[PDB]
Amino acid sequence: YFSPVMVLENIEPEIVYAGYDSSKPDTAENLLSTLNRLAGKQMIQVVKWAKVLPGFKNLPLEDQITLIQYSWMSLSSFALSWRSYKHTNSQFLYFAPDLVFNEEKMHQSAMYELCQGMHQISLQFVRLQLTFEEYTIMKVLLLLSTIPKDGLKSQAAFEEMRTNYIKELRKMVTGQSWQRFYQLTKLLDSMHDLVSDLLEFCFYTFRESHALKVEFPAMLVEIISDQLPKVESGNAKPLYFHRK
Ligand SMILES: COC(=O)[C@@H]1CC2=CC(=O)CC[C@]2(C)[C@@]23O[C@@H]2C[C@@]2(C)[C@@H](CC[C@@]24CCC(=O)O4)[C@H]13
Repeated sequence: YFSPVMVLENIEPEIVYAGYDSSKPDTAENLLSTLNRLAGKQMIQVVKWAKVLPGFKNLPLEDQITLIQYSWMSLSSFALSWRSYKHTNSQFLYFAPDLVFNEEKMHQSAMYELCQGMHQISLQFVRLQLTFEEYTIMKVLLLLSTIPKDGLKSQAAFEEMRTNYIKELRKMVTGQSWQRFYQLTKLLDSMHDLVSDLLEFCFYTFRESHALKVEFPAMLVEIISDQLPKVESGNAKPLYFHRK
């Protein structure tokens, strides 16, 4: 099918600034609009990364779009946990160098509980001493973790790619290694529940954005308008390593 982990380490997207205006009041609307703007900028980086991801090009365009749209909150939250771990030892939420959340910002954002939920994942990175090589493979697995309930256009092509990256994770964890592999698959599975709550809040603010004064960039409007009716109608199928 394929040293893909070496390629993953090298294609990691660069630093994305939030463009946070600290001279503006820290209302929920101002913080959430900055977070949405940062998400749009990161989503362009996700598309550029995916294009050069080994095996991703073999999937038809429709499937590439489906995977990117279904997984955007997963990839985004996992990278946030990584940045938080690497740059603050998971003491804060490192959204961007110019936007680091402390307790004050967690409360002001009107997402305190969702923020604490995120902080728990970054705290697991500390507990496990997650490595950069493990992180990069796991991020690919999150891109491939949610599919249509009736499957993709080229389901066989997708399963081959996913299976091959799971094999890369197993080779990477290796004096006993099975223990580590299951610790990593348990972490990946726990992302689906967190992502459900994050999407619930995102969908809510999207449905009445002006009413709440929350701004969405064009990129997020497009993704969310497509994703929201699919997720809410049960057309999304989260893939679990270990059925709950
Ligand atoms: C703790 O929340 C988050 O951090 C997640 C993950 C994430 C990490 C990043 O590093 C980029 C930003 C995103 C995508 C995100 O902050 C934006 C704003 C999102 C889309 C939010 C879930 C709900 C919200 C709030 C307001 C809205 O409309 O939806 C995301």
